[PDB]
Amino acid sequence: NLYDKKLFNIWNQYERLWIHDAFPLDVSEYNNTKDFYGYECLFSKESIFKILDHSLERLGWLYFGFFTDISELPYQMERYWNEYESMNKSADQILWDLVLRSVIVMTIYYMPAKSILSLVDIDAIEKYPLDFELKKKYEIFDYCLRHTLNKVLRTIFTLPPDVRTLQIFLILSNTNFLQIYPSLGNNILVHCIHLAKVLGIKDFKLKINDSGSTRLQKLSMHNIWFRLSTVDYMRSSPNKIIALHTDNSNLEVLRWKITSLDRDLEVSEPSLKTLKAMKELLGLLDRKTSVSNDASFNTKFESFFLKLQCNFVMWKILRYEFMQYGVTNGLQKLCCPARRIIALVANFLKEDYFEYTTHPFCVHILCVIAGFFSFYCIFHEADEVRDLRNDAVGLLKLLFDPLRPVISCFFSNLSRLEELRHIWKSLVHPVMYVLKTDIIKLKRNLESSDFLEVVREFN
Amino acid sequence: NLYDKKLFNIWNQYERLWIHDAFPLDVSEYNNTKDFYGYECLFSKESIFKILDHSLERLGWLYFGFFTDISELPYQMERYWNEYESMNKSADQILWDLVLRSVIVMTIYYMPAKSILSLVDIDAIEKYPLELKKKYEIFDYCLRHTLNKVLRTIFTLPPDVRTLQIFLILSNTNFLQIYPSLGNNILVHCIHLAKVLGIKDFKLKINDSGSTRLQKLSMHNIWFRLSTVDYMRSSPNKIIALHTDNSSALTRKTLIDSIDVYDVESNLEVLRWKITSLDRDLEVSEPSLKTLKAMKELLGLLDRKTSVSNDASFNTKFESFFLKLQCNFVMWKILRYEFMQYGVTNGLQKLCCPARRIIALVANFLKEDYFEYTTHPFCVHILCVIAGFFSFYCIFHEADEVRDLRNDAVGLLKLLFDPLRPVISCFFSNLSRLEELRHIWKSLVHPVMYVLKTDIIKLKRNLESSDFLEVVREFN
Amino acid sequence: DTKLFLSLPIDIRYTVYFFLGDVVQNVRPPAKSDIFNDELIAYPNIREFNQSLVDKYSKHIGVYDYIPNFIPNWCRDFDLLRHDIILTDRLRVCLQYEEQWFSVQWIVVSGELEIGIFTTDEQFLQVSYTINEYCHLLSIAQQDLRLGINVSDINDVNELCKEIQHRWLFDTVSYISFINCWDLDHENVVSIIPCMESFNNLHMLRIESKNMFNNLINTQGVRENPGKTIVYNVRQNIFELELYTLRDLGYKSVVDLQKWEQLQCLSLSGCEFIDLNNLILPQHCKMLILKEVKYIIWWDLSHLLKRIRPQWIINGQVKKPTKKEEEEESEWYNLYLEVVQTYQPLNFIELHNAKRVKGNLILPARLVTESRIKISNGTKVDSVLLI
Amino acid sequence: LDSLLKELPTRTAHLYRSIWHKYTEWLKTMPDDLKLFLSQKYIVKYIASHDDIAKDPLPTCDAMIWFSRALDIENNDVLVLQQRLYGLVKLLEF
Amino acid sequence: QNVVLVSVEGERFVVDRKIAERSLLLKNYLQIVMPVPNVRSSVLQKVIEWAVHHKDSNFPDEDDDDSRKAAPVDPWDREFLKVDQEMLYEIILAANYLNIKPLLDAGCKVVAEMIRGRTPEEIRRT
Repeated sequence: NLYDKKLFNIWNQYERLWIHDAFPLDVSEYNNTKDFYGYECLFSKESIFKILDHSLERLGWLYFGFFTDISELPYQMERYWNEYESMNKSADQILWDLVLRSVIVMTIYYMPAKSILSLVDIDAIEKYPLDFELKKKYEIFDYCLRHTLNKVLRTIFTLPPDVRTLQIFLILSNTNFLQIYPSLGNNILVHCIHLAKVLGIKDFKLKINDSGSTRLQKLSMHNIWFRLSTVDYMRSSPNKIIALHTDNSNLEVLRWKITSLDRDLEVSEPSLKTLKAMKELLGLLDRKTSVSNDASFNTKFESFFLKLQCNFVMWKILRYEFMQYGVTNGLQKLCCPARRIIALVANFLKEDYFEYTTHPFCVHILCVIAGFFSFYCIFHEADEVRDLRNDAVGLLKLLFDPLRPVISCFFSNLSRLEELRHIWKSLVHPVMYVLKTDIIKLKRNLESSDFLEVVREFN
Repeated sequence: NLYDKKLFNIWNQYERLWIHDAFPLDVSEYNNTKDFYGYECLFSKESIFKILDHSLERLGWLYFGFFTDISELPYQMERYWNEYESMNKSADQILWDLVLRSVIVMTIYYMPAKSILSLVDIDAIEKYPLELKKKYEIFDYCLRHTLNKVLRTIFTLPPDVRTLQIFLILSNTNFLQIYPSLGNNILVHCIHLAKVLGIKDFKLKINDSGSTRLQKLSMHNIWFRLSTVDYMRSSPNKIIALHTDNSSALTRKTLIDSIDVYDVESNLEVLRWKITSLDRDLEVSEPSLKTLKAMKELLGLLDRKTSVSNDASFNTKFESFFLKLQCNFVMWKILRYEFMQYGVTNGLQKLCCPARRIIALVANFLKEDYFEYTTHPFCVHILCVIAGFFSFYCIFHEADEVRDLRNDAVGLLKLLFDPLRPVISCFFSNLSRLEELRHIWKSLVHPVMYVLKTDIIKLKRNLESSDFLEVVREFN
Repeated sequence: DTKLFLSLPIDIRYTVYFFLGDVVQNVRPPAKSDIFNDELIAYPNIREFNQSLVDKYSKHIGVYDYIPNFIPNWCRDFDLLRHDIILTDRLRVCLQYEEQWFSVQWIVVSGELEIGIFTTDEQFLQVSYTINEYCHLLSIAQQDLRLGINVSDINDVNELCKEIQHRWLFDTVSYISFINCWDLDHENVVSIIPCMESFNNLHMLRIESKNMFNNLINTQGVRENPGKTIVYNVRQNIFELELYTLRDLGYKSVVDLQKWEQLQCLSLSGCEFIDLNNLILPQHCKMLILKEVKYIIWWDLSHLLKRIRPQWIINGQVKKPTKKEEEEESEWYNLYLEVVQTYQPLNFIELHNAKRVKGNLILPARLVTESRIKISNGTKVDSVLLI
Repeated sequence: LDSLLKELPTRTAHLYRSIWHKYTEWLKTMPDDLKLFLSQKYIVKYIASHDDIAKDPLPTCDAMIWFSRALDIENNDVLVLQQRLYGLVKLLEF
Repeated sequence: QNVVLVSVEGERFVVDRKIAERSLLLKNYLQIVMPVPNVRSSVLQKVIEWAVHHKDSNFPDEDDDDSRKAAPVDPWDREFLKVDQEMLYEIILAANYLNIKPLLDAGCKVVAEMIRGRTPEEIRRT
């Protein structure tokens, strides 16, 4: 059982190295590669306005949280259209252009296939490369993304420091983007971090006799800075070492708090009163969570994501407990959080909100859950955990096109790990010795033992 | 005297705001901008080989400090020429392309006019947009082309060490004082790459082969040049930094990955970083007096170690020149601090002597036909601050010594410098403004110091017969 | 004269007072060796001898009281040394650079607090002044200061200082000294160990006896006495360190201080034997200061001296130029790295005259070319070589 | 010998010599040569007169011991004397 | 070899070159005539008188404080400096200007003797 605690720590590091897991070199292949945005090009401005309507209906959350005013956005949109029409420059206009493009791209990532397929032009499909479903949708999404990225890479360095770049990155983080083009994303993250510390956005310390505009400015600054620290913890592999989550110690605050509990879980001093206080505090925050009442799509979405974060972090905390200090009944008390998560994703399937399921955070979550569940399913027996893990993996294979390489890689190495069950099924065990070798293989990839090595070579 | 101390504090802030004193905002303008580099474009193969020969002759300093072997460079050069001819890709080839291009541009900035003008082709002048002005315009065109190429291939790339070299190879130019915000941003990216690769592992270990030693040596030189620039280029436009990760050479009394010094190596990159750290401890951290005594003793010792370098070739004179320049500059800053704050006697004359040494040096390097070596931006920063303070205390007090030294500095600087036209022009105009301020004060919370209070307030808000006094204020 | 002397700059006055280290009183007690000699110097002097100070301050003065007329001398000395503008600039300036000259700490007598300014060797008193007088002469602040424990200042007086800097005031003090009370007992430790919580300006300590050191510091003598030893949070907050006055530090001793972490400077004086091969240290501490002692035993460096060839040796210095001889070049670097790894957590070594070191000096050239290795003329060694 | 005299702190040693002086004078009060000086009888007579020293007799007795072993005295003598002296400090400290 | 020196009054005194290279400010300024601002004639005369009395002499260091406070007040110097206070202070300031330390140390030694061999009545005036 002490062996269990140690090998649970080993599984922690192995999951760490899990989570520490084409686009061209010279930005010149995409020098003249087609838009989607022109009058004759791909999408018909009015369809775009409809897209914006759908975005503002369901998903105000992100950009409502950031900006000050949002009629601003259709306003700027129509202004650019008029200006585009008049043209048949400056910094502001180009930023706003990129802003609306990224907004649209987010909307694309959270649209149904058939709809957009009805929107897109036809001879423009003949103009462009095909893939002809969701695969077509994701190929056109990828083309739009790469085009936007071409546009933004050039235009990032050559500019004064303005807030809106940050907005771009944040609008684009809610996608497959960072887990498919990681190093790119990390560098732009570093630049955005520099812009963050530039502007003194830690002056959201709200002061006296400030105007409502000023309150909204400081609120935007607050939400942005804290979302930035959120991502900067969640996306902090050894590829990046510069950070802002060290500078810490409205429910944006709440999400950052939850991230800080996860941080304190991972890196710092594990005590027991610490965990007791954290878990009470998180129940308190669940109270504060359920205070939100169902009244509209964005609200269901937000409360879903918050409850998801809360149960995920509770699952991590209670895991930490049962690995390090071995309290009893914790396996079942850990399985219950998973069931809550799964009731939530069930709600968001049954309500025809499967597109909302496609957030990468959910997939990271299911990844780690299925990971630990497979671990303790092969090392120990509990039909509950087995059943849940089977649900998770059948779900993830049958439902997810977007993150095709990662899930498939995970699935393939996961299927490899089922053969490792047979090994352990066929005591400093050779299986834990194999896992020592495996963590060593990964850490060095960063920069009947005969038969055991035989099956290793086979896989 | 207390008034002197206070206005000297004002001069501290005013020199910061002195030094806190086109590019298209869109790369696609250079989407189709031709080259200088094809066989027929501007610069023949042979001209380029000649450029590299002159570079290794005169200015080995930089890239000698960085790389391991340098016959590597002509080797890769000729290989790239062969591959270009065969093509009429990869990462290595494009990196090496950028490397040689930047090397060249540095060499252009440190070439004599007549030579390059003899090398360059002719009808390509008709192809392209069009003394020193021709040299600097063609240099600027080459620079902007290289910058387009390298921005693209910077972002879209894995993390490799050689990118860093590019920036360092290019920092020794007008670049950072002509394209500041750009430079600061790319500097942030290079800092990230530095901390990525663990180049703090120049901690030389046991039973390492010579290749490993040379790798760690290159890392070491890189790190210290990087810390040098990162302190030297640290306006409030930038707040992220790396000059904290090293540590002062001072051996303080009042006080891990934070690297210390004297424990590593002796290559004079270390010496430059030491000197910069002394300047740093002067500026930001606790100013004491025993501190200054120890610093001054240490700096005299290091001036000895500087002049130990003996004349045997151009690069050696260049390095020893820059080191003695830095040493006397820092001595001047220290002695300024002393004579400004606590009024120790004879420090003014012992301060004037360093300026005379500096000016004898630059006189030697003009008279020897080495004016190109003078063009390093640090020298110009130095003369800027010197002329600033000398004008300050020349208008507030009278000493024909000071008048002579300041007149020498400013006549020199005006008569000799086109390159950094924006910076020097801003400085010259505001300097003539301060000369009109001399006329004012010559014709006690004085209205003149009150006007300078107004000026610092104007600047601080630019971050994000009092009737006649305001009249002349509006006039200037 | 006075104002002529005060129309002058600071370096002049500094060197002058450096020659006048601390002799402000018109008298002086002896060392210990001069005690048993019955020769008393001379102090025949007379009145202006108030019975307000001889009775009060006797806890640090009445120890002696056995010579020609000394206390009236002392009394009028304390009287007249309240107006020496000489002394006021002495302190403004000595404070300006460094008060290695005057040791200046808190005191309480009659339940009345004052600030006393003493010698350094054992802090024989010279005078004292009130806080309000002191910072009317100067600027008031939490001006960091010193403190030490005597049989005069042990527990309740000490706890009186504690409760005063709680109730009336705030703990404006850093540095702690153990000058007497070598027993680890008679209430000094009992008082102070619960009292280092409001005590957060400091990094600095001073120690006296091998008994107190071995039974408090040298962490091999492990026990479970919680109030008898420190709380380890202060063991973090001790970047500096000082110690004196013992005979046999490391002769077959247990010299190791890994618990004494976040240390950054060591000072040692006034001893009679030492060996560095027993010595073990944390990281973070390279500043080593060492004062007049008897013969030192350097590191061994014997095997490494056997590794050497005269292939290269010149003038006490060495180098391989031959890149072709990686055999010799790698050997050179192996040698150099072994050398520094012996001294690994050290970069600065100061010696006053200790009269001898026995242990085959071979050092690096990077540091002796500078003034890192800073020996006085304790020039009784010959086995010198540099890298 | 002299090294043993050197072994001590400094304030304490100055105190010790001052007390040597004091006791020599209080013995000069009487007509009356080192154990007669440092005599249990004469010492307790001193202390009976010097109740002030009975308030801090710890270094008093320790110094008397230190002198009873300073010069050539049989070590058994000074330690049985020390047993008597610990009896005395127990008697008087309460 | 020899060098001229201008007392700021304007007086063109003369020294042997190397005997003046005893000094350090000179040893740097050269590396024949030199100015000497804010110095007077008898000042520099007595200065060079000491400098010539002390040419082949040995001096410990500018860091050995123990050898420094080891305080043999030289008797020739001791009688040689039996003068008033203002000329004295000017000598001292000149020594500070010239980086010639042992003379400055001796001056401070003597001034310390002045303010050590004192009287309370000097304070009773205060």
